[PDB]
Amino acid sequence: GNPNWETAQMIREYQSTLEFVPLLDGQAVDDHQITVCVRKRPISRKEVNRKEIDVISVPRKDMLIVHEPRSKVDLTKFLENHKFRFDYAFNDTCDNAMVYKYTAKPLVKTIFEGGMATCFAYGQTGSGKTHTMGGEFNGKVQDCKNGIYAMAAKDVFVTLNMPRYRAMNLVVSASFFEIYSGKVFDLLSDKQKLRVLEDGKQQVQVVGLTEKVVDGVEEVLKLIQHGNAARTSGQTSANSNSSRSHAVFQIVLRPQGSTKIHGKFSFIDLAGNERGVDTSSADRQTRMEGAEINKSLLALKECIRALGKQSAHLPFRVSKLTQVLRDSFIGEKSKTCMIAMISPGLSSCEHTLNTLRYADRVKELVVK
Amino acid sequence: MREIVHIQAGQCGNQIGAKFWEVISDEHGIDPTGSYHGDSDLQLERINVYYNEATGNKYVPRAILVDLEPGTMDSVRSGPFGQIFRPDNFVFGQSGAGNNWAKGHYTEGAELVDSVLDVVRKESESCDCLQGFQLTHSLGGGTGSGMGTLLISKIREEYPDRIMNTFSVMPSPKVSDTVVEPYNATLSVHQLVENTDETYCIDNEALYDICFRTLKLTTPTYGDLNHLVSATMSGVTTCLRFPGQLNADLRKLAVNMVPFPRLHFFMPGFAPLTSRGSQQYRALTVPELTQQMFDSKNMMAACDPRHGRYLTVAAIFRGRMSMKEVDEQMLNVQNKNSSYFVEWIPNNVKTAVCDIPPRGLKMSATFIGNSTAIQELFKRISEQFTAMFRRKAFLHWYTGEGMDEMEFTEAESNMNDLVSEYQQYQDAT
Amino acid sequence: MRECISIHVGQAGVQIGNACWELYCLEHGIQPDGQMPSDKTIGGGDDSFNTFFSETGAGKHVPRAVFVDLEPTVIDEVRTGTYRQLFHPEQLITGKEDAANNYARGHYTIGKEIIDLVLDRIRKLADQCTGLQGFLVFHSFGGGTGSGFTSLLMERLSVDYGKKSKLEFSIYPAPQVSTAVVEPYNSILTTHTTLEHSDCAFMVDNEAIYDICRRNLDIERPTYTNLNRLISQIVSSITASLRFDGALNVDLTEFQTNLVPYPRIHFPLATYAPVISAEKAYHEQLSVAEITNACFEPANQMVKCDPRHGKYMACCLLYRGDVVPKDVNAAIATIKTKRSIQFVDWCPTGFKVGINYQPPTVVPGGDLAKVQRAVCMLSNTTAIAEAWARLDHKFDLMYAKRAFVHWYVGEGMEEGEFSEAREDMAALEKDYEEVGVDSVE
Ligand SMILES: CC(=O)O[C@H]1C(=O)[C@@]2(C)[C@H]([C@H](OC(=O)c3ccccc3)[C@]3(O)C[C@H](OC(=O)[C@H](O)[C@@H](NC(=O)c4ccccc4)c4ccccc4)C(C)=C1C3(C)C)[C@]1(OC(C)=O)CO[C@@H]1C[C@@H]2O
Ligand SMILES: Nc1nc2c(ncn2[C@@H]2O[C@H](COP(=O)(O)OP(=O)(O)OP(=O)(O)O)[C@@H](O)[C@H]2O)c(=O)[nH]1
Ligand SMILES: Nc1nc2c(ncn2[C@@H]2O[C@H](COP(=O)(O)OP(=O)(O)O)[C@@H](O)[C@H]2O)c(=O)[nH]1
Ligand SMILES: [Mg+2]
Repeated sequence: GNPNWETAQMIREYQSTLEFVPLLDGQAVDDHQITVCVRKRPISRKEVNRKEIDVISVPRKDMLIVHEPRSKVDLTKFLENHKFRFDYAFNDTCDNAMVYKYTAKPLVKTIFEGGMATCFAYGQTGSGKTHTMGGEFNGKVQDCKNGIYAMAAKDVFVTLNMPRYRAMNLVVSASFFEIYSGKVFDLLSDKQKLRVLEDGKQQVQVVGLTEKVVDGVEEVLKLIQHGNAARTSGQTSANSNSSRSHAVFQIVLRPQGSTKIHGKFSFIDLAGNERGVDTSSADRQTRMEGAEINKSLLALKECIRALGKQSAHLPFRVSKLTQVLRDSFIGEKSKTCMIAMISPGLSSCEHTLNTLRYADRVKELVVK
Repeated sequence: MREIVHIQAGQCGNQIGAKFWEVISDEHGIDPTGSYHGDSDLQLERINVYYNEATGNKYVPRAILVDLEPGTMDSVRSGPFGQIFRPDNFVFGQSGAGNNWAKGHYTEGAELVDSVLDVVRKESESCDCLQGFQLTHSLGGGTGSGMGTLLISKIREEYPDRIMNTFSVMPSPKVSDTVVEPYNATLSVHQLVENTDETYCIDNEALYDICFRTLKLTTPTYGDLNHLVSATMSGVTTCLRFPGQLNADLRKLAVNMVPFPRLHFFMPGFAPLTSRGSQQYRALTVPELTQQMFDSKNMMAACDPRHGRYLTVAAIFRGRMSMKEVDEQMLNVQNKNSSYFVEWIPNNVKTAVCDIPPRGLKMSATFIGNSTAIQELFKRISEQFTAMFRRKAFLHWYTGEGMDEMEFTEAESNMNDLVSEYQQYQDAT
Repeated sequence: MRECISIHVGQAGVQIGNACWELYCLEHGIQPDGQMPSDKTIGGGDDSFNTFFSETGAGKHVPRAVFVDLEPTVIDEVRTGTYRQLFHPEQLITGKEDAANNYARGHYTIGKEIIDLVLDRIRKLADQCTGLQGFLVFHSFGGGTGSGFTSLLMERLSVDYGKKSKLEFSIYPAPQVSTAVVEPYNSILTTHTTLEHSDCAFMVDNEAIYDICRRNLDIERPTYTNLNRLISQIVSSITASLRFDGALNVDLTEFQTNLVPYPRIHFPLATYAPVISAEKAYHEQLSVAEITNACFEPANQMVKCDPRHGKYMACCLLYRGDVVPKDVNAAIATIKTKRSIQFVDWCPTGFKVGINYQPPTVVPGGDLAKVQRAVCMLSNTTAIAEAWARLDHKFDLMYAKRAFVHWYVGEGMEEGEFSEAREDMAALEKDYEEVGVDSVE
């Protein structure tokens, strides 16, 4: 009946070939100084009304396999076995609570042990970033109740109210960024370009950063309503909007008599060129800002692989997105997380593999 | 066609620039009054590049002159080619920098950059399409180090997609014509890592060496050091102006020649350089130019090239040649020097062959090479810097003009990261 | 009447087009100002054949050629040279900047917005012709416009024309000598559309023609003028049966049927018989058995590629001049006897002979001279797979270090495009390992 059933026919035959041992909630967590998160979203309602073939097989908790309709040199169709190893390979049956095992994360425990940690959010349009960080799983108004940014706000604020940690007299401060083409702005005042300098004691500080000592859990989530006030930064496209700059929403752990900070905690919105670059648009401003996003994203891929594969020429000043976050990587008791959203559809199989090999540069060999 | 704007900052800048527009003029056959009286019709096709037209058959260079603080004004005006520059371009002020960086970038630069950029925009929109912004400045000095890198902070800001080449004369390990000089190099390389696509590291010692070890000149004056720099300055844009057999823009070089966006500090060479009357005991051939280009005593950056691995090099050949002797001489050097290059790059050298020689010569060349041996030009300054800065030696002439101590540690952190990203690839693996 | 549309792209494509159209004007009699004063003496014959030449009513002749390079410096030699008034004055220049040797400026940035002039000019040129079409594309791998802009020109001409034959004549990067350091990046990204759209890709090389210009022609210093004439002699005897009167003509559709077994192994590695000097134009018989045996030794392949380390699949001997069809079969049963000239099991037929009998002419100004016969053998061997593994190795050695790549992804192209072009060339090299190996029972 269906015209494309045959490609999917071999897919239904491959799912009995190997042993399905998927990921269930409640398993042990090892050290994993650099984690790589890859989440598959479930099948939406538009896709089954469009004849959509699921091509994202998740056989393990550290392995993910993607098939592709190809042909031999005798016009004979077969399936390519793209074999990837992640840490952290997630199913489409995973709810956000199973992701809360691994993204409402134990790095907030590392924040309270005198160390610092960060987290990333990479993906394509229509892949789950609208349900994770910048707006969450809620519907017509994507407010922070159901996803990561709300639940991580409960891991930061509420956990230090335990008396072992409450006796340390620790407070909460927030600060929002806007990383443009070599520009580090502030979301409190849009016309405030802050210079990136460094003190003699080897701490890269954004010069003149304004913070607010705020608040409980219900109000700290409403800070993004001021954060997304400027609609950064001037979108002119079809599916409005998609942020060209990057947002760094830092939450800082400090005591009251301080002048002493340890436990910086930051969230990154890695939003870039998901749609192809409109070069038919003769607007010169589009290419001048659409180019510097990709070279900033190449900076973040290159910087982490020199952190895993350690060396002594650690690339930092290729852009300014790495330069601002220079201190949070090179901490001794520091760790790093990175999330990748995945789109299930066959029509977006080319945009899916680009997102997968972007999260591949930690050199994980498929032992199988 | 593709058009270039030439900017001249620092008193070293226009002194090279006054000799620069004399090499360009005689290469196109153009008199002091701008009247074209050339030999052939082949050198009118790209007058558009450097010389925009005027009313009756006269040609004017697009030369902004930021550096004419009035001690240099009535020598460049009262010079050989003071009747060729457009007199509105002579942009300057009073009370020049004083070999001070903060009096180039913060105090007198801020009250002059508006008068420069009002002429930069009036020379951009008189053009079909720009790509080139040549800035002839020098480190170490005043205007050429603070105000020369104030404009690059502004011109790259208003033009984020232009090839920005700055032919930057650098300090020396022995020739110290400035006592404050390790401050004006640290504070200016901090600007020229972020804001240029390519920048050519030229020293005076390796220009003093060639005029004695090779050209055998008795008294090399300052004109005869600029006559060697300018023979490279008209050697990068040769394929722009003249037809060839394998052309190379200012961008086919600066896409090939640069691996990573911070590793763009070049050392330029030139060949044939030799000393004669009209009786010289040699033969200008393609293997004759090759050995001299790669020779360690014909660089200009005054570092030893055999101390490090060349990342990649570009040999912009001119004159009438044969491409087999070009592609095979560039092969045998790479095989005899397998440790002297980087192993993990397929072919290091690229070739660029134009078809018009210089006026007197039969053939020429230009060795533009990106090497890890330029780690020595940045380690020496960073040792001279932290010797002066540890005592806080000369800082009250800079913090008394608006700076802070936390910009000095920012500038030495950036130069020390270049040495880290040069020592890595100098090592083997 | 059958015809071709010769679309040169890049500087390599236009520089070859200086000499391909220099050769055609001398065979037919056309001066560099369109006229034909040669056949006016006889008073008959339409020898300015409509394969390559549109004819206007004033006696002038106009070629079928269009070329785009995104740089004025190359075409301003054509617009001021000897062939100024010959071509139509729409030789598409319009590039405000060169590509700068990348595929991303290129397929995306400045190749777009100039392609709108290109496709409409082909439609204004293709609709003047009744009968056979074939796009003779001329470019090089490794360059910026020869790799990038051709890749945009193929996916926009495989839609507006469909199933028309496309013979594209690419200059391939040599394994030992490369005139750019980013040429291994461009010649792996251009395969992703050469493999799909262009049905037949003639690869030649610069190092393997350097040795031919030194050993046989005995020229110690060969410039690019003397290399492009040898490609021009090859391109003439590829499209010679569309013009001249032969005893076995081979149409451009007859290449596709014969040379190409599978839809993705179309890379056939042209040759020639250029042992003219012309001091050695004497001292030597140059019979049919002599010039056919020139393809035996791997010192006359046009690609730096050793055919003895691989099978053949199908060959296409295309002759010129005074060839008698009897002498050919003596020079073929000989070749099927020699045991290092190795075939596969699954092609027992082997060869195909196209005997045109118009002799190849001599361009005045060197460097060869009037031989009485020639051959342009076209044979897709298995040996071209080792010519690619010495180029995937240059790609993979600087892909682990993430070199040169911020000028590719910072111009609109995604960084995921590189591994999509690696998974073709890994799998396309895997195809040549299966086809050469026979099946046992
Ligand atoms: C009889 C003869 O052949 O004389 C040559 C000559 O003897 C030599 C030594 C010349 C001579 O150059 C020098 O002595 C020199 C002086 C100061 C700075 C640099 C060089 C020459 O003066 C320089 C002059 O150069 C040119 O004509 C070029 O076009 C050159 N022009 C200028 O630099 C120039 C000078 C004055 C006024 C206007 C232009 C050039 C080079 C690159 C780009 C543009 C122009 C040449 C070939 C010669 C003499 C005349 C002796 C050499 O230099 C050049 C630049 O060609 C020095 O080594 C080369 C080799 C030459 O053979
Ligand atoms: N045979 C021959 N090869 C050439 C010629 N010109 C360039 N090449 C070769 O082509 C490759 C370089 O590509 P070019 O065609 O010069 O580049 P392009 O297409 O103009 O692209 P960009 O300059 O990068 O925009 C090298 O391998 C050269 O050796 C020529 O006239 N004849
Ligand atoms: N090559 C060359 N170097 C110069 C010239 N004039 C000054 N210098 C060098 O430039 C540096 C001094 O800077 P200078 O340009 O005079 O100072 P400024 O006017 O403050 O920019 C020293 O390294 C000098 O050796 C010149 O005409 N040619
Ligand atoms: Mg070109």
